[PDB]
Amino acid sequence: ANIVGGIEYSINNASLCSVGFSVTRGATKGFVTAGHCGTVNATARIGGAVVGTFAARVFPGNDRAWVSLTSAQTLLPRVANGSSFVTVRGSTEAAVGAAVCRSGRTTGYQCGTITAKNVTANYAEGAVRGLTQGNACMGRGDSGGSWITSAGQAQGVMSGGNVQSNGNNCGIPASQRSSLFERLQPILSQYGLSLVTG
Amino acid sequence: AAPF
Repeated sequence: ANIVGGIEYSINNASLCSVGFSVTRGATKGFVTAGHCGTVNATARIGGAVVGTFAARVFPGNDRAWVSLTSAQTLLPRVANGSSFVTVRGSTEAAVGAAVCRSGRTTGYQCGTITAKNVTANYAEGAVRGLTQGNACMGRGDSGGSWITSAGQAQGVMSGGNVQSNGNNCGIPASQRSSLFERLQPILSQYGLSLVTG
Repeated sequence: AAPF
């Protein structure tokens, strides 16, 4: 499988999430995703084929995971924007007010702005703190996906939000949306991963 | 909010 930010992957043939970013760890290949998508050792599949398993994750508290891949996978510095691609050029963190986009398997590529930082989400399994809030919409299936600026700076992975009954928050105004991602900086240092860039 |  070619690994690109935003594409779909299943976990133990059940749940679906989206890939955040291609990273390496020494000679090992992986992608960072949301902690809540799997448990350590769960099997990740891309188009019915096994690509790896969860190497580590944290959820709740934080919401982060990295999946280590077989050697056969192809990592690319890119994030899916329909049929086109945004090149990952780094990880400079943007400030509040910067514009940002996110890619995931359920709503595709949505853009918006960062409204707040360090927010706590009171998820049912427990709180997750230190989340950055954006107003780009998203829906079930979007978790783990990429948050990136048009210029290429990877921002974090999709964690949660206020989904309405249609399963997304795309049907309500930007001002009423709360879309939270996990910052990428800490996930890279916590696990010693390097981002694949182009 | 809900996680996903």
